[PDB]
Parts: sequence; C-alpha cells; structure tokens
Amino acid sequence: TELKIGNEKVNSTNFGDFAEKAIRGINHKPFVNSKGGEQKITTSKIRGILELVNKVYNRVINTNDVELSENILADIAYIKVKIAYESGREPVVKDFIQRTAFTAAITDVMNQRTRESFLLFARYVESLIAYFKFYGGK
Amino acid sequence: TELKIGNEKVNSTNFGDFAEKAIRGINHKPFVNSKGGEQKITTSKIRGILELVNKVYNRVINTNDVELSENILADIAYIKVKIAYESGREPVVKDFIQRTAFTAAITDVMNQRTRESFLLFARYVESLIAYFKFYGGK
Amino acid sequence: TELKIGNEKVNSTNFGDFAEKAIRGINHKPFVNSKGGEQKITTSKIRGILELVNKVYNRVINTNDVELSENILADIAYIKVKIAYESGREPVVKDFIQRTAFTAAITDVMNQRTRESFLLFARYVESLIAYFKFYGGK
Amino acid sequence: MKLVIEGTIVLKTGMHIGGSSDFSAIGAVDSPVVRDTLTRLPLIPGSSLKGKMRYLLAKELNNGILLNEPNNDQDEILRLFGSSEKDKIRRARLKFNDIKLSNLAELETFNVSSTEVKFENTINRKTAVANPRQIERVIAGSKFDFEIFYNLDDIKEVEKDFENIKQGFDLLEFDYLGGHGTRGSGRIAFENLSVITAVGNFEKINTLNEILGA
Amino acid sequence: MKLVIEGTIVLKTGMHIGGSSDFSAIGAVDSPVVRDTLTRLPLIPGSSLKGKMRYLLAKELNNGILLNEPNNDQDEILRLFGSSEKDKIRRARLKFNDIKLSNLAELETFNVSSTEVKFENTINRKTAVANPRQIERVIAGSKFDFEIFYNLDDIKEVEKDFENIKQGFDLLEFDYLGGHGTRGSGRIAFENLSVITAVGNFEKINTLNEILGA
RNA sequence: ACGAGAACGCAGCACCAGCUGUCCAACCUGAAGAAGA
RNA sequence: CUUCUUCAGGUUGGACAGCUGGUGCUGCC
Repeated sequence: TELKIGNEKVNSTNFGDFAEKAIRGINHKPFVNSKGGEQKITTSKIRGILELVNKVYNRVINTNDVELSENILADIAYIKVKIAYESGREPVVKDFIQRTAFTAAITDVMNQRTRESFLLFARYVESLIAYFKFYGGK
Repeated sequence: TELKIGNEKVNSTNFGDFAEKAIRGINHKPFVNSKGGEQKITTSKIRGILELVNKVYNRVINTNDVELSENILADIAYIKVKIAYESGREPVVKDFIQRTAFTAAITDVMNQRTRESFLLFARYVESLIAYFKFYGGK
Repeated sequence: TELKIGNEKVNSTNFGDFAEKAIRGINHKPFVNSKGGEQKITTSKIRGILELVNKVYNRVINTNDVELSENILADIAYIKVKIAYESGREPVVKDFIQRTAFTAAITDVMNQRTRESFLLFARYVESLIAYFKFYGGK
Repeated sequence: MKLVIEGTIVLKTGMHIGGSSDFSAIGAVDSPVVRDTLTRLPLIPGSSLKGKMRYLLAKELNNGILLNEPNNDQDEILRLFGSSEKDKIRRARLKFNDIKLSNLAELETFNVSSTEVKFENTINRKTAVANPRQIERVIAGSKFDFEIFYNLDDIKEVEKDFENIKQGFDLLEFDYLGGHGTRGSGRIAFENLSVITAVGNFEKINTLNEILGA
Repeated sequence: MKLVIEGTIVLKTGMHIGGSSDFSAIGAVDSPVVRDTLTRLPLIPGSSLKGKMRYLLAKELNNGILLNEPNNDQDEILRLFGSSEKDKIRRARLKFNDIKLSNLAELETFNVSSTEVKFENTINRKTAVANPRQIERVIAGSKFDFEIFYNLDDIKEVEKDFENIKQGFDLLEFDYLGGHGTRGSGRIAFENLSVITAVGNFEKINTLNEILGA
C-alpha cells in the first residue's frame, strides 16, 4: 500500500478504480497535437509499457522477501529512465504517462523499496492497460 | 557496481536520478561560447557517444563472465581515447563530459574492470541520453 | 596483445594512459628551437603521419590474419621512411617522434609481425593524436 | 521401440528467432534472439522448428494449399505431430527439442561471437525518411546439433513417416527458419541426418538412414 | 511450388551499404560497408534488395507516383512481397536472401581488395571550409551470386509474377541498390538470371526463363 | 471401572493434448581538393 | 612553408496478444 500519485493515494484496494478514472480522462478530451490533435495512443505503445513492467513483475511475482533486492530496484529505476526517454519521443505517449501518473508510482516504489508496493504498482498498470481495452481498441 | 562519478559514488540504483541531475544542471546553466553565444551539445553528438557505448555494450551484455576480458578493456580504453578526442575537438563536448563525470566514469570502469561496473556505466550513459531526449527535446 | 616501446606496453589499460602521459610530457617541456622554444607542432605534421598509419590500417582491418602479409610489412617500412623524412625536415617532428617512441613502436611491430601488434600500435598512435588534440588544440 | 534422429542445422544466412525477456537498451538492440538462459548460448526452440516444419509439410502433402486448423491436417501430419481433437487424439510420434548451437569453439577460432547486429530501416514512401532498427542475429556458419525423438509405434508405416520427415527437412532447406525470412534472414541447411535406435535395435534402421541421407 | 530464382548482380560503380558495428578510427574510415561476420566478406542484405525492388517496382507500377503505405499498394506487389493487411494477410512469394560476395578469387588475382576507401570533399563556395569524410565502397567489379526462392501459389500467377520480377530487376539497372546512390555510387547490373524448381519439375518453366533470361 | 473398546478417509490416477514469436519495412537522407603553392 | 579528418537528422513504427479440449471417476460403511 501507500502508493503516492501526486493528487491522491492508491492503496492496494484502489488501483482499478483509479486506472478506469484515468482511462476515462484519457478517452475523454483526446490529445491535442500540432494539427489540433487528435489521435490517441496505440495498443502497441502501451504494449511497451506493459512488457517493461512485466519484465520485473515476472522476476518479483515468485519470491518471499518483503523488500525488493538491489537487482530489482535497479530494473525499476531503469523502467523509470525508459519511460522518461520514450515520452520525449512522442507527445501522445507523454500525455498517457502524465494523466496516468506512472512516474510518481515508480518513484514511490523506489522509495518504499518493498515487494508489496511494486506489486500494487504493477497491478495498477495492468488494470490501466485492461481498461484502455474495452474502451478504445485498434 | 559502485561507480565513482565525480566526488560522489554512484551505485546501481541512483544512476537515473544522477543522470537526470546532470542533464538538468546542464540545461539550466548551459555552456557559453567563446564568441559571446549560447548553445548546447547536439543530439547527433550524444547519439554518437551512445553508439560508441553501444558498440561495446552489445558484446558485453551477451555474457555471464564476472570480469571483462582484455579485449573488452582494450575497447573501453579506446572509447576513452575517443572521448578525449571529442572533448579536444568541440569545446561543448568537453563541457558536456566535464559537467558529468563521463571521463571519470570511464576511468572508474577501466580501474574496476568488472562486467557489472561497465553495466552500470552503460546504464548511466543510457539515462543521460534519456534525460537529454526528455528535457532537451528534439 | 603485448607491445614493447620501453615501458611494458599492453593492449589493456596501458595504451591510452601511456599515450596521454607521453603527450603531457611533450607539452610539459616544450621543444627548444632557435631561438625560441614552444614551436607548437601543428596537426599538419601529426596528420599525414596519421594518414599513412590509417591507410595501412584500412588495408589491414579487412584481413582476418594472425600475421601480417609481406605487403603490409612493406607498407610499414614505407611508413618508417615517411616518418624519417618528416622528422629530418624539421627538429620538432624529431622531438615528437622520439618522445612518443613512434620509431620504437614501428620496430617492435616489425619484429612481432602480427596483426595484433599492428592494431595495438595504430590504436596507440590514435591515442597520441586524440590526447594531443585534447590537451592542445588546432 | 524409440528412435533418435540426429543431425546438424547450419545457418546459411543470419537467423533470428524472437523472444525477449530483459534489458533492451535504447541504442543497442531492438529485437534480441532467443538464448539459452543459463549458458547464454543462442538456441533454436523446438516449438518454432516443429511449427515451421509442420506448416511446410502439411501444405505440401495436402494439395499445395493449407488453410485449415492444425487438428484437421492430413493423417500423416496428424499422426506425426499430434492432434488434440476431442474424439480423435493422435499421440505425436515426434518430440522436438530445443536446439543450442554446438560449434561455438569453431566460431571462436575465427575470432567472432555467435551473434551479429543487423542494421535495418524502413523508408516512408511519403517523406523518404528512414526508421532504423537493430536486429540481433545469429551469424551464418553457426551449427545447431539437434535430436528429434521418434516413437516407433507402427512397425510398418515408419518408412512413410521418415519419408515425410525428410520431405519436411528439405522443405525447410528451401525456406527460412524463424524471424524476417523474406527479408534475407533465416536460411538454414541440414546435414548428418542419421536415425539411431534409442535402446535396442531396429530392423529397418539401415533403411531409415538411407531414406534420410538421400 | 518452390521455384528458385538464381542469378548474379555485378556493381558497375562502387556500392555502399552500411550496417557495421565496429569502432570507426580517427582517420581510417568514417563509414564502412556491411560484411559477413564469419567470412568478413562484403554482403548485400536481401532486405535491402527486397526493399529497393519493392520501391522501384511499386512506383513504376503506380504510374511513377509512390506515396502509399507499404500495406496499401496494388495487389500484385503485395502478393509478391507480402503484407499484413488486416483480413487478407498475404504471404511473400519472394524469399530474398542475404547475398554474399562471390568473386574473391579473381579480385585476389587482380591484387585488389573487395573494398576501397574514397575521399571526396565537403567544400563550400562560402568561407572556405571542407569537411572530409571516408566512404568505404565495395570495389566495382564485384559479383554477388544470389538465390531468391519463389512460391507458386497458383499456376495462373507464375508468368505475370516472373515478368514482373524481371522488370523489377531491370528497373534496378537504371538505378542503384543502396547507400549514397544519388552521388555516383551503387550502380548494379544483373546477369545469369534464370530459375529452377527446387523439387520435381514444373510445366512451362521455360516460359519463365524466356521472360527472365532475356 | 468414562454409550465403551478396537478402526489411517484411505487405495488407483502424468495439469496434460494441439499451436512458427510470427507478419510488413532499402542503414537511409543532404553534402566539387578548390583556393595565390 | 596552410586547410578541415566528418557534420547535421531519423534509433525502431504498426499488427496480433493466449486461444480451444478436458473438467473428480472408481471401491468401501
């Protein structure tokens, strides 16, 4: 629990509702590009976020330590670096990363340094992708 | 696993934050030209530096060996030589190297000689490029 | 993999540092001429030397041989001829070649007669020139 | 009785089989090749080899056309690769294995690693701008020693099974294995195709070799 | 079927295709060529040949107006080269392969290497500053022996496919293959073009040769 | 001298069968050895 | 006895993303 987001707090029970709220906020009022918008992020761009998170979820799902190891923490920091990098490449990705406060959750995971915190963060991201599905498509 | 960027030791978890600090410091207070001007390092030059790091990282990563062999260390010393050449050619590149500890980081890798040290160095340089793309833009 | 220029030259952790200290020793005590010191040997003398070494190096890279062919040995001999003539032209090139042991390296790679020593020597000369541009200019 | 089909897979061009588990940097590789996790040695999954061989053989044996579902292939393919249909389950007479590359010492003699980096790009036909990628690829000349288990169930149709095995192997030789085959990659070759008895001895085992080597 | 389109490509002027992953030296070479990792021989990537052929054939089959997405081309281009169009995904009939250098023997007798290094310039009419670069180019006089596999999906679509393949090869003749082609590099010529069947024999295969060997 | 005493919820059983990490994509774009030696 | 030794952009982009089938039966009070 205790996953800070920037304006609110998602505990272990409250990731799916926040994810659906963020997706609705994304689905409502789509992004504005140079040409007034308006296309939305692609399924194979939230893909990259999902496999990035899973590349540590697979390594943390099967363990019993309360606090994450230095190898897992390094990979979470690297996920943060990657999500910072790819946001600069495309603006339709950066609005997804901002409106859904990925960076605050990652930083809180890196501050808690606990297994349950990262499990909650991964659950939040997975619910986010799941809710992008069934609202959009393509 | 404990790099020696400047006067502050860099571990395997603070590479992203310290690279972000390095990029923001350069972005906020940039290099001043000799002829009373302001300019940064281009994306092409830092991308070439990353390519240089990618040349050796692409062969180091496909290994399980604890310590880098003599060929990898020779290539790392050559990359340090090319860093010195780039610093001597364009003063903005020298400034970019000096504001970070990219020379000091490569010297620390050369002195440690372990695979994990260069892995952390590659992580740090990748994060430098990531936060250039995020902050400097394109 | 092992070179002899008088100070147990090695491919790893040795060529860049030794080229740098040779360049520093050159710059620490400027060459003495008539009637003023600090001749400031430009890159024009240093290039050309680099150009010959690198044309031989270009012909060598696309050759997977443990030992250099007789054509490459004659190319190295012509390298030595050019270096001797250029040193005889003005004494500052003599000082640069003698202090950096260019001729000693040429003789050592001529004795070893293997591609590893030639690539080490070319890497060394490129290190000399890179550190000259780093600690000098023009 | 059970038989072991040995042989070597030699790469003719670079061969890429996808699958990615960790740490794809932002300037180094965009599609790594599948590797043996312990030894880091690149491998040919038995799933991919089996699937490509089954596809080519099922297409060849049926009519030259193949649009059906795997559990509705021809009877040779069904009996040799298996069938999960409710009321008609064929137990597979082939057990493919994961295939690690064997001639790494031979590659190291030539002072090369087992994998290369291939630089590709796509050019947008509108603006003529290129989008570069970086495909890791197992270098040509790599050799993959394999072992396929054949469960000798019917003593009489083993010959037709092995003729179809050789036919599928030869179909692979004029095709690609894994990855971006139509764009140059994936070419392979087969050599030292020999079937041996897992335990005991088989009467037509000298016949099964000469219908594998020829 | 599995028709095999063999031939030979010869460079009239030195061709440059990049994709090296080695340390470029201070004054040695700023841009080398793509070569095989094991044999160190210059390479023509079958992806480069496939992409340039698709561009050239597609533009000439689109009245010199090529602007669409690759998956949004005419039917014949897709059925020869493949496309992931959502419902009717088309498999590439043409299987290009990474083409390796072949005539090293005659070049060796000629006392020449397969590659050369060219210094040209980057000069300016304005404040006189030049930026010299070093392009490695495969020696003109190089032969690349290729084998492009073909899929005979339907016998009606064989002669049209092969005449289109021949005209795509002959469109490359008045063009280059890759690299700095706008600046006097990359001219290629195709010789010894033909086709054979991988397995068995095919009816009217000589019609293919008479429209591909001439 | 306890509605008691004695009594294994136990024996047999493969989380398994079928399934290409595939498809499309050019390492590509732009760039005189001149010039008073 | 001269004068630069490469510079500037694209670093992957889309497509699919788990489907089908079995699914506690037999022996004891």
